[PDB]
Amino acid sequence: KTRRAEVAGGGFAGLTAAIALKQNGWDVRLHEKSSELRAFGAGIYLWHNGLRVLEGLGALDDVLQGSHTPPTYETWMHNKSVSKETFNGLPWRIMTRSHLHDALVNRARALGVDISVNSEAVAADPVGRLTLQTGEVLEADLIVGADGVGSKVRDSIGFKQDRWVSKDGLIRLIVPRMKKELGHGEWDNTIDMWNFWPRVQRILYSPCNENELYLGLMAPAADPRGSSVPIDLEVWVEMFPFLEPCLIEAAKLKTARYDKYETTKLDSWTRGKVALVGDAAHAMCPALAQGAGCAMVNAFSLSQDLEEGSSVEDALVAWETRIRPITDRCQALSGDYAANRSLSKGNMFTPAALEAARYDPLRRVYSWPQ
Amino acid sequence: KTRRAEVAGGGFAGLTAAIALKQNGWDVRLHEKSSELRAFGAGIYLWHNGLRVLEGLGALDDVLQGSHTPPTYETWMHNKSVSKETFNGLPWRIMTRSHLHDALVNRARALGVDISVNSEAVAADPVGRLTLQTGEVLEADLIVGADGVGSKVRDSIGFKQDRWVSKDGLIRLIVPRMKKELGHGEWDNTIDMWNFWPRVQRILYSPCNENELYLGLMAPAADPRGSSVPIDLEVWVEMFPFLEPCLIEAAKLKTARYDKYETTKLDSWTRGKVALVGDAAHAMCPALAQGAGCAMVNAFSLSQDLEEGSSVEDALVAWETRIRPITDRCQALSGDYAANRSLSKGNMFTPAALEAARYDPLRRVYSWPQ
Amino acid sequence: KTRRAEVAGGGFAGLTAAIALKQNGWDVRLHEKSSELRAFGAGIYLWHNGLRVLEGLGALDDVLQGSHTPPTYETWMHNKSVSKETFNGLPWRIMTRSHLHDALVNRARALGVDISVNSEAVAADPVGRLTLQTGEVLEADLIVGADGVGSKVRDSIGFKQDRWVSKDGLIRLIVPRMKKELGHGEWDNTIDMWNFWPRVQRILYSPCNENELYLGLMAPAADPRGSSVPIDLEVWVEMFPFLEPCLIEAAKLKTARYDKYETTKLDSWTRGKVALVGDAAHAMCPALAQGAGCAMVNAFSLSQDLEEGSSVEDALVAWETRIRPITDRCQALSGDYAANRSLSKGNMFTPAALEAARYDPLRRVYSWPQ
Amino acid sequence: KTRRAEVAGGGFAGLTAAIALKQNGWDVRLHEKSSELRAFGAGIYLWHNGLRVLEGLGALDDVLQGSHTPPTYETWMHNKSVSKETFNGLPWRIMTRSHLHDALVNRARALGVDISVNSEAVAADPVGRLTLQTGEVLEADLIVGADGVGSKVRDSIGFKQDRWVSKDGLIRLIVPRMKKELGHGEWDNTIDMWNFWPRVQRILYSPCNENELYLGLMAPAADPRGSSVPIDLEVWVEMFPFLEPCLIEAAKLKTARYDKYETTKLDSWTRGKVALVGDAAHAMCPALAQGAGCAMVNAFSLSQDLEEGSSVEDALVAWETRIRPITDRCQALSGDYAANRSLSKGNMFTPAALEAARYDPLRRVYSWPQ
Ligand SMILES: Cc1cc2nc3c(=O)[nH]c(=O)nc-3n(C[C@H](O)[C@H](O)[C@H](O)COP(=O)(O)OP(=O)(O)OC[C@H]3O[C@@H](n4cnc5c(N)ncnc54)[C@H](O)[C@@H]3O)c2cc1C
Ligand SMILES: Cc1cc2nc3c(=O)[nH]c(=O)nc-3n(C[C@H](O)[C@H](O)[C@H](O)COP(=O)(O)OP(=O)(O)OC[C@H]3O[C@@H](n4cnc5c(N)ncnc54)[C@H](O)[C@@H]3O)c2cc1C
Ligand SMILES: Cc1cc2nc3c(=O)[nH]c(=O)nc-3n(C[C@H](O)[C@H](O)[C@H](O)COP(=O)(O)OP(=O)(O)OC[C@H]3O[C@@H](n4cnc5c(N)ncnc54)[C@H](O)[C@@H]3O)c2cc1C
Ligand SMILES: Cc1cc2nc3c(=O)[nH]c(=O)nc-3n(C[C@H](O)[C@H](O)[C@H](O)COP(=O)(O)OP(=O)(O)OC[C@H]3O[C@@H](n4cnc5c(N)ncnc54)[C@H](O)[C@@H]3O)c2cc1C
Repeated sequence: KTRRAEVAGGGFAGLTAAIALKQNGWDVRLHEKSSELRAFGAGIYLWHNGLRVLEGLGALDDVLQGSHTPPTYETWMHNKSVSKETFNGLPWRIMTRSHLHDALVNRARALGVDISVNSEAVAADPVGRLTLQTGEVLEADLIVGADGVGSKVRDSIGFKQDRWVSKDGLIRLIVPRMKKELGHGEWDNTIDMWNFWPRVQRILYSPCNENELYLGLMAPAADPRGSSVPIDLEVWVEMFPFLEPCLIEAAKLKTARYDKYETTKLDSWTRGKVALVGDAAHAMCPALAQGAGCAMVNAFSLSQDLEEGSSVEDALVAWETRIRPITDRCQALSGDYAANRSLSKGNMFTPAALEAARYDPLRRVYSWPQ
Repeated sequence: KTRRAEVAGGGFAGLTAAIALKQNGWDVRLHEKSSELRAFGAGIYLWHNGLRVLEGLGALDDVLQGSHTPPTYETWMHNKSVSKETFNGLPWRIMTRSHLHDALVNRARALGVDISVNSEAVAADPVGRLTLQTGEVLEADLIVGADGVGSKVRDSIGFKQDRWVSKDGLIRLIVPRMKKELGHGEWDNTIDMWNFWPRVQRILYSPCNENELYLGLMAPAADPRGSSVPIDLEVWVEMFPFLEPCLIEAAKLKTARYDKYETTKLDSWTRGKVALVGDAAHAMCPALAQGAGCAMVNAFSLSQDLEEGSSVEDALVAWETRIRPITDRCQALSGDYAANRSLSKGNMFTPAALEAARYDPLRRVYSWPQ
Repeated sequence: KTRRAEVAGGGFAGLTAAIALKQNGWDVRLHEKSSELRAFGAGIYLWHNGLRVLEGLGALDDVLQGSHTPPTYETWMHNKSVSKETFNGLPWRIMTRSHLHDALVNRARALGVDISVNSEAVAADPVGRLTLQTGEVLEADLIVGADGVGSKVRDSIGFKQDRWVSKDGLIRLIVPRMKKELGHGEWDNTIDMWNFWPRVQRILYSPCNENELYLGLMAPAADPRGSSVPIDLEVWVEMFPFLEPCLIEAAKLKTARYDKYETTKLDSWTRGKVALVGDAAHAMCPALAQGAGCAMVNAFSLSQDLEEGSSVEDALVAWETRIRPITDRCQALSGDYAANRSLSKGNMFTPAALEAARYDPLRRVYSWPQ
Repeated sequence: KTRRAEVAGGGFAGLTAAIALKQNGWDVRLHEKSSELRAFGAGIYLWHNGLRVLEGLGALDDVLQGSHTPPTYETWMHNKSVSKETFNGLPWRIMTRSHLHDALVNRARALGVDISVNSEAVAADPVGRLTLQTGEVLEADLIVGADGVGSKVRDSIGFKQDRWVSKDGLIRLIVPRMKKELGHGEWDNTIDMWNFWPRVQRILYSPCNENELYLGLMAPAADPRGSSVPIDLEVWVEMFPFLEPCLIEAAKLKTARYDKYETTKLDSWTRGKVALVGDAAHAMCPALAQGAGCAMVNAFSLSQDLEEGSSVEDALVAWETRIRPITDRCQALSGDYAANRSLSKGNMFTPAALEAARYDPLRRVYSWPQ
């Protein structure tokens, strides 16, 4: 009859998969383990590739309204501007995580995607059986493992993998823009503010709209003050005095967390009727701001390959073969950028760095040449 | 049988119409009066609306490759920077006219649009008859008058109209970028360089790619030196000394022309099976850089309305009703900006000014909110 | 016995003469027509030449304390910075008129210069007789006519002369610095802010110290709004919006005057025992800011020539021959700068323009080479 | 009869002493150990205090002609401008060492100071006997020990002292300005270019005139590349790429030396008829650029105290009591600035830092208030 998909995970990968499948006439249920649908991480960047996914999902309008494209992506080293990049017109956007989340959830609900909260996938069978923590066993023609770095859809089946959790991380927050209080400057810009002296402290400054500012405060875990939550106001104001008004607001946040970086890589993304998408398959370093971009492109591309009249099993194999190398290359380059601190030099959004961003999943070609 | 369209005019409107119709399965012939297909005017700006038309035409890739999006659209008054605008991420692009022309011609030929040069439409009959200067009479289900401000498709039928040719104009040229020679600055920007003192002289500085620069040199016709062709090098270097390397190259051009501004407005754009598109119907002041944008949106939109299963006559009426107000408003605002010299103030690409640019003809909604 | 000098006028020329003579052992009385000692004109610039006079007068310490040397002398045309000049280290200073006045008066009193207020010289006899408006006739070995452009010491004797009072002028005021309120900029600079468009309005911005700002607001007399006192706040804020906080304070001043420019030139500066100094002899255009500088150098130089053991009559002739050409050249060049609006171009403090400033009256050589 | 002075040392202290004494009618001979009169160290800064000494010596004109006052004293940290200081008009000047040397030598010769080269003082007797390495014993009313950090006039007598030679130092050179090749910037400025990351390397950039640039390249002795002579071009270009044209010229200099810092401090500067001046008495860290300034003020002040009608012995005691505290304070503060790297912060030419510079030795008061 009507093809049935069960999607595990209510993040950006899972919502993208669910919407894309529902648009193509699948009956879709999405399962979120948490008690409510929420997106963590404060803010997020999307690029052309991700914006094209949103267009394909019919969720672009709600995203662009109330989000921001900075006039330029600027990099500082020790308070000296070292580069300003605009990517030869390649579209990009900054927004709060909740803003993107809301657009996707609203679109899924409008389409009639069934959503279950407090519903955790704990086992998946490649023949198309999904077991929830409740003991309910669902039969489906497709099972999507969009359940994050700790994917149980993945681990119940067994996928050869390398995972890494870093010792280091960052504190991500949303604070008021305080634009007037920042005084003279280019405060609508993205500004990646690097320092190695007198200490290793960095802030990625990311306006989301006229009201909200996304800050990432990065210091090594071995730095007891820089890695402290709620933030140690003094050590941040000392090295970023021009952001004092915003940092004062940041210091009020008792919910602040020092989140560590984490990566996953698998030899394969499929097993029978099961496809792994997003961080379940390819969590990467955030240097190129493509973790969700690739997750969304991959989820959308999955729906495309399922429209070819092949068996689900064959479509899934074809899907990975077609789409995975863009992600493998992006993940590898992101990890290398992170390790070499490449972004600190500025002008590092090269044609190769922008490969993932340049991909248009709708037409399946690369656009916005560099 | 197969629906037949005859298109008069090989400009951007005519090529857009021809491609769009051919993609929808029309048999299409395009007639260009001139001995060869060529686009005059040196350079051109397109925005989101026009870029979306190109996407819809399958001609976007060839356009983006080898064209330019400046990091910002900057305005100067008396050499003082008064604004820098990036339109909240709204896509835009600068290119040579030949670059856009070539992309459209190549796409039309790839699709099998028949093209006749030295073929001038001199009379059109609303019942679907087109007479060429050769005396050949063609029967068609649709006749597109894309034959410019002096449209004979229009005037052979008789459309109530207001036309205006200004006394004033400008000299448009392509010269080498000479980027190194320009020294320190932001020479990838669009820079609209206004002056009223010591004389009324203005240059719109518009990089097209890494090799080619589009310059518009604007001075009143009453100024014998500023309006002179080939350019009077001294009076331009005097007020724009920072562009001397480029102006020296400009002064070599014996083909330079002082072209006067011209507008057309009609009470109606249709008569039976005849539709008027582009400058034939709505030539406007270039302040908002939307003359071709609107022409292309209108031509593309025409093809859309012809896919509704209506008679051609009814589709044409529906087309104008649907699409004309965007153009009427843009034309009116452009004319008002020109007359009031509004752009000289900077920060004048307001939400209202950007209305046409914001329109997405593919989805028929407004995007890129301001 | 002790040589007796009577000095007419309590301006900078008269006070300089009185101090310089008293230091050399003259008995000196100074006569000021006005009811009190006061200096009008809001603020004033001095340069190396004038500062050296102050040193020679023992009045330099009180002047430098509480006055200002800007980091640079900056010129704007239509809000674009066209030059920044620092004169190769040549000393200069800005102060309120009252500040300079007070230093000179205090020094004169410390030395025992007799000062009479409400004492107007109405006739001077070259044999050494001075008649006051009171009818008192004083005998002296030297009479100094330091009584301004309308000198009665001069006109009672009869000196061939050319005088000119311009139709145009300016409004000079002292207002609070409002430095914080001016926001980002270089607000300790001298900034000469020229415009010809949209109207002829100019402000010379001249900080005097951390508290007081000297403004000169210049517009043609034919401009009813720009030349209005108290100032027409709107027309000044319109063209100088960045000075709004200071202009708001300026608009409160009910004492503001539109003062017209005035020049004097004489074929000779001496007659018997009478010497004319300052505006009585050589009032000039203020372009080079040397009116008082030359007056002070000339007054000081007069005292020098009187130490040569010559008759007073011979010393006076020698004095004019020695010192007058520096003033003649400065006056001529200042007038030419004013008429040609030369300062509007920036970088016009050339070696020739700075000749007067470069003169050291103490050592009688030119210093601070350019 | 005529008072006789013998001066040991042909540096700035010795020449200043010799000129000042000769002007007051002393018979003066100066003894320089080296085979010729020469000044080492590439370039030098003087301030108001030193410029006033030059005025008092009649050597100011030859110094100002062909030397430079930068528009501002600028400080960079990691290529970010952190301060621009102009010292509220306090006069200052940069020149090559040879330029200052030549002015002083020419003045000494014009006055008839006797100069002996290859003449080394090896012993001084407080009763007024000077023994040269030749075995010649000279009798004098005054012996000036201006013979540098290794003063034998000092050490032959025995003065309790603390001396320190640092392990660290710098490479001082004169190179062509290469102003055009430096491109856009403020290349007439003094720019103190600090870095601690990626390595400790600093350049003090000091224009001397339109032709000559004084560079100080500072790196720790423990850095084998940064401290290398002739300069290791690559490691300097890497951290100061904007100076590449000048550094290329610097790398040609086979005479370049890595000179270590050195200080001296004594409990007393006098013994009978012997006075110690300059580095013989008070060599200091160069942070405040006052080593020669203080030497010159002290030498000039010595001549002043010898005009009081006291015995030479009493005049010398009075001299030290009067003048030494300015030097003690300057030396102490300079050393503290050096150790704390205070100048790296910018805005450190405070009123206290500028105390020595503010002293006017001619009038014996402090001028140019801050
Ligand atoms: C610091 C940082 C900055 C980043 N910045 C960007 C950026 O700017 N742009 C960008 O594109 N990407 C960015 N990323 C990466 C991006 O956050 C992720 O790649 C993306 O959120 C992955 O989404 P997902 O849906 O695969 O997984 P997740 O977001 O982890 O979502 C899975 C959802 O899984 C639910 N769940 C888990 N287990 C189960 C289960 N067993 N059953 C049912 N539900 C389950 C999880 O609770 C959750 O609701 C960044 C990442 C980090 C760490
Ligand atoms: C100075 C200036 C700057 C501009 N800048 C921009 C800009 O930046 N961006 C933008 O979008 N627009 C811009 N425009 C407007 C843009 O140039 C026009 O709106 C656009 O080129 C109109 O195209 P069209 O096809 O309608 O007409 P045309 O370009 O005039 O083309 C019609 C073609 O008609 C052929 N022809 C004429 N008569 C016949 C006939 N009887 N039979 C067959 N063929 C015929 C003409 O020869 C020609 O080949 C600008 C205009 C001006 C004047
Ligand atoms: C707009 C403007 C800006 C200027 N800016 C500068 C500047 O920046 N730097 C600079 O150096 N110069 C400047 N000047 C010029 C400077 O103001 C004059 O040259 C200077 O004040 C002349 O001084 P004085 O003593 O000769 O005459 P005055 O200042 O006119 O003084 C004479 C004194 O004469 C008293 N008096 C008059 N008649 C008699 C009498 N019969 N008997 C007794 N007393 C009498 C007058 O009342 C008064 O008290 C400027 C001038 C103008 C107009
Ligand atoms: C890196 C550096 C930068 C500096 N920058 C500045 C600056 O910008 N401004 C400033 O004011 N100061 C500066 N100084 C300090 C300044 O260089 C010295 O304080 C000054 O040159 C000391 O001069 P002097 O005459 O006392 O001694 P010296 O310059 O050492 O001269 C004494 C002369 O002594 C001769 N001599 C030695 N022994 C005998 C003898 N026994 N008999 C006869 N002759 C003898 C020496 O050969 C020489 O000719 C700087 C110093 C250093 C190290």
